[PDB]
Amino acid sequence: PSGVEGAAFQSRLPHDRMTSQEAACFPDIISGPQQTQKVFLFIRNRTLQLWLDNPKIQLTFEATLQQLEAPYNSDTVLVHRVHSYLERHGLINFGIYKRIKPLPTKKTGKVIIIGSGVSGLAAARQLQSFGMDVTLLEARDRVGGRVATFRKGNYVADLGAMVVTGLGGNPMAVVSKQVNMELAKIKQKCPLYEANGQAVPKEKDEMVEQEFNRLLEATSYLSHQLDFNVLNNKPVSLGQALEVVIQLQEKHVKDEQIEHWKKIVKTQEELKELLNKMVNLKEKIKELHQQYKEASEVKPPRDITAEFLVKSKHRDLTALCKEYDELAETQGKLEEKLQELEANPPSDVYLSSRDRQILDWHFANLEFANATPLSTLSLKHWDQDDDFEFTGSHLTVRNGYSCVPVALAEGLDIKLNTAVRQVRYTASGCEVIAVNTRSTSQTFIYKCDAVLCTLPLGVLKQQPPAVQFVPPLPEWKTSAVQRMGFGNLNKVVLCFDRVFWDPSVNLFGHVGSTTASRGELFLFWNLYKAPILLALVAGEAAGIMENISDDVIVGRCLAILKGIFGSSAVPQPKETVVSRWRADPWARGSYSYVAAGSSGNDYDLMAQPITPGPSIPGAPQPIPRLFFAGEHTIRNYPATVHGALLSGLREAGRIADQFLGAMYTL
Amino acid sequence: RKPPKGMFLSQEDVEAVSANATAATTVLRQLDMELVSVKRQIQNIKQTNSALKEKLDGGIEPYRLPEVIQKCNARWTTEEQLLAVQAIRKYGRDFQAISDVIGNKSVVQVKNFFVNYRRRFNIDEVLQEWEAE
Ligand SMILES: Cc1cc2nc3c(=O)[nH]c(=O)nc-3n(C[C@H](O)[C@H](O)[C@H](O)COP(=O)(O)OP(=O)(O)OC[C@H]3O[C@@H](n4cnc5c(N)ncnc54)[C@H](O)[C@@H]3O)c2cc1C
Ligand SMILES: Cn1c(-c2nc(C3CCC3)cn2CCOc2ccc(OC3CCNCC3)cc2)cc2sccc21
Ligand SMILES: Cn1c(-c2nc(C3CCC3)cn2CCOc2ccc(OC3CCNCC3)cc2)cc2sccc21
Repeated sequence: PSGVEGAAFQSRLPHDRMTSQEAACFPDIISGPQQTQKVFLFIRNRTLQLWLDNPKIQLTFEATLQQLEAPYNSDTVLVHRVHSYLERHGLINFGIYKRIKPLPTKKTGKVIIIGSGVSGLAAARQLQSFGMDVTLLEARDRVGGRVATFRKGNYVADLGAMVVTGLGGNPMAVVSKQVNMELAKIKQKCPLYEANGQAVPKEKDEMVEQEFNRLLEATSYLSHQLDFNVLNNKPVSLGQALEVVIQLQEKHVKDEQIEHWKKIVKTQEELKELLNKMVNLKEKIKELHQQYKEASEVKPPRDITAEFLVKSKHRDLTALCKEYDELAETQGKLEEKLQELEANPPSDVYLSSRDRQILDWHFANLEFANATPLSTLSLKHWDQDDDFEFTGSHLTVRNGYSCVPVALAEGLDIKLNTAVRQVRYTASGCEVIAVNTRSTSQTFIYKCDAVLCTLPLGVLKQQPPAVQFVPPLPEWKTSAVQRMGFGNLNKVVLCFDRVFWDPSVNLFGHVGSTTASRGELFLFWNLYKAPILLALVAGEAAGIMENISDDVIVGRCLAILKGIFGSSAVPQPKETVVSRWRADPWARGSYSYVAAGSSGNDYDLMAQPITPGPSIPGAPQPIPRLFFAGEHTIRNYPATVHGALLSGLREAGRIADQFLGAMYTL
Repeated sequence: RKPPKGMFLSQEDVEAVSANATAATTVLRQLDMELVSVKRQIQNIKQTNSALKEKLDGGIEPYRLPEVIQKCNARWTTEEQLLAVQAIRKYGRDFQAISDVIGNKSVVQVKNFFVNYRRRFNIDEVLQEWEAE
C-alpha cells in the first residue's frame, strides 16, 4: 500500500470506508451523500499521511490545513473536526514527539493510573498531552512491566518481549522512528536436533512439518464444518481436537491394512478352489489315460465298437487336457496377482516414535506461541487474532526493549515501589489505597476523578485478591476474568565468553524426549551481537520448571548444548538469568490466551468501564469512574506490546472525552 | 467444504471415537485383532494351497496324446458311419465331439449326417436314448 491509502493501512483503517468509531463522531457525514464521505475519507487519510511522514514533531491543525489542497481544504470546520478526532484517539500525535504548542499552563481533572507498563505509560502520555493531571502507581522499582530487560556488563537480554511482529500496520513502526530501536530481521531457518544430539534429516523435518500443518487444518475442519465444539457438556480444546484427528488417522491406517490383506484372502481363496478343481481334473485324466491305454492294447483287427472305444477315450482325454490347460492359465493370473498385492502393502504405521517426537516439537512450538498447553486453548477461537496480523518480517529489539517504556516515562509523575491494595470508586470520585512495597506499613491515599487500571490479567485473577475493589466488580466483569486464560512461558538467558554455535542461524531446536517434557528447553535463539543464547520453556513444562533452581535449569541447557555442538566446545556461562513469570506477584503469568469455553468477546468485556451506583438514591446517572486498559483488553491485538500500546491510547481517548468533552462531534 | 487431502474426517467416525474415554483405544484394538485374525488365516490358506500345489507336481505331461493332423474328407466310409451312430448314442447333439471322434469330418458335415441318414440309421431313436441318461 502506497499514497494516502497507505497511511490508512498503516493506521489499521480502511481507506475507502468510514469505521464504526468514526461514525459515532461524524454521524452527519456517514448518513449524508457519498460525495461528502469521500471528502472526509481523504481528509483523514491525508492527515494520517502527514503525521506518519514525520512522527517526531507534533502535527498541528494549522500545519494540516496548510498542506491540504482544494477542494478538500475549503471546509475548515471539517478539517478541524477530523484533526481533533485523530489526535484524541491516538491515531496522530502519539508516542514521543516534540511539542509545537506548549502544554496548557493549568491542568483539568485528576486521573490515577495503576501500573506503569506500556499500556499505562501510553495512556499517561496521552492524558497529560490532553492537559490532565496524571499520576501512575507502579508496584515494581522500574517501568515497563512485562517489558523486562536484563542488563549486566555488555550483556543485554530481554526476559520481556523483544520481538516486533511486522511493521506493516504496527504502531510500533511509529515508535521505532521516535525511539532509537535497533530492529533486526530474524532468519526463518531452524535446524532440529534430536535428543541424541544429531540433526533431523530434511526428509523427516519436512514430512513431519507438513503433517503438522495438515493436522492443524483438520481441527479447523472439525470446528467449522462438523461443529465439533462440545463434548459431554464441556467445550472442546485444541489439544482434544488434535488427539481426535491423530487417532482417526491411526484408525484409517489400520482400516487400509485390513482391507489390503482382505484382498489377499479373497484372491488366495479363489486359488484354493482352483487348485482343488485341478487336483480332481488331474485325477480323472490319470484314470482316463489308463482306460485309453487298455483300449489301445486291443491289437487290430477289431470291430467298430472297440474302435469307437479308443476314439471315444481319445476325445474325452483331449477334452479334459484342454480344461486342465485353461485352469493352469487361470492359476498364472491369480498366482501373480498375489505377488502384486504382497508387493504393495499400505503404510505400516501412521507415525513412529521418532516421528511422534518430532511432531511433539512442533506442538511445543505452538505452546510457545500461545504461552499455554494446547489442552487449554479454545478449539474455535484460539487463533481469532490471526486475521489482523501485521505484514513484513519479524524483528528483534537488539538494544533491549526497555528503551521504549523508559523513553515513554520521560516527564511523567510515576510513583515507583507503590503497590495498589484497594480501589474505591463512588459516584463522586475515587480514592486509591496503596502501600510502599519496601516497608508495607506505610500507607498512601490518592484521590482522583477517575482510575485507569492496567493490572495484568493474572493479578485480576488472584484468590484471595491482591487488589480489592470497593464496591466489588460486577459479575459480568469478574466472570470474564475467570473465563479468560492467562498463560506462562519463561526464558533462560546464557551469556558466554565466545560463540560456539552457527552464527548465521538465529534459532535451532532440541527435540524433547517425552510428550510431557516437549516444551522443556526445546528452542534456542541466537539474536544478539554478544554471545548470548536464549532458551525457551513453554507448555506444561513452563509451570513445573519454576519449582527448580537456576543451577539445575542451566545444567540441563549445557547438557543439551553439549550433545549438539560437542562435549568440549560448550564453555561455562559467565552470566545466567532464568525468568519465572508465573511466580512474579506483579504479573502472575506471561500473557493472555483464549481459553476453551471463552471467546474474543471476553476481551471486549474486559475493556468496558465500570459505572458506580448513584450516591443520593434518585440522582442522575453517574459518570463512569473505573477504566481498564492493557494487553488483555484489546480483542484484535491481545498478548502483544502493540496491543497494550493501543489499549492505552484507547482509554486515554475515552477518559478525555468523558472529562474534557468531545468538541469534534458537532 | 472438504478435509485436507489424505485426512479422513467423517461425522460417523468422530462420534465412535469420542463416545467415552477409552472409546479410542477400544476401536483401535478391534482393528488390531481383526488384522491378526486375517493375517493368520492367510498363512493357513497359504499352507493349504502349498500342499495342493505339490500334488499337481508334473502337471499332466505323462498323460497328453500326440496331435492327429489328418485332412478333412468328404465321402463317408461305412466305418465312419458306424462311428457316427455310436457317437450320437454317447454324445447326442455335440457336433464338435462327434467330429473329433470320427476325425476327418467337419462340424457341418456331421450336421448334414443327421438329416441325410436320419431315416436309415434311426437317429431319432438313438437320440431319445442318449436323453435317457
Ligand atoms: C516472556 C514474554 C515474551 C513476550 N514477548 C513479546 C513479544 O515478542 N512481542 C510482543 O508484542 N509482546 C510480547 N509479550 C507480551 C508483552 O510483554 C505484553 O503484552 C505487554 O508488555 C503487557 O503490557 P501491559 O501494560 O498491559 O501489562 P504490564 O506490562 O504487565 O503492566 C502492568 C503493570 O502493573 C504493575 N502492577 C501489578 N500489580 C500491581 C499492583 N498491585 N499495584 C500496582 N502496580 C501493579 C506491574 O508491575 C506492571 O508494571 C511477551 C510477554 C512475555 C511474558
Ligand atoms: C515461525 N517463526 C519461527 C519458527 N520456525 C520454526 C520451525 C518450524 C519449521 C521451522 C519454529 N519457529 C518458532 C516460532 O513459533 C511459532 C511461530 C508462529 C506460530 O503461529 C502463531 C500465529 C498466531 N496465532 C498463534 C500461532 C506458532 C509458533 C521463528 C520466527 S521469527 C518470526 C517468525 C518465526
Ligand atoms: C513470544 N512472542 C514473539 C516471539 N518471541 C520470539 C523468541 C525470541 C526469544 C523468544 C520470537 N517471536 C516471534 C515469533 O514467535 C511468535 C510470534 C507470534 C505469536 O503470536 C502470539 C501473539 C499474541 N497472541 C498469541 C499468539 C507467538 C509467537 C512475538 C510475539 S508477539 C506476542 C507474543 C510474542
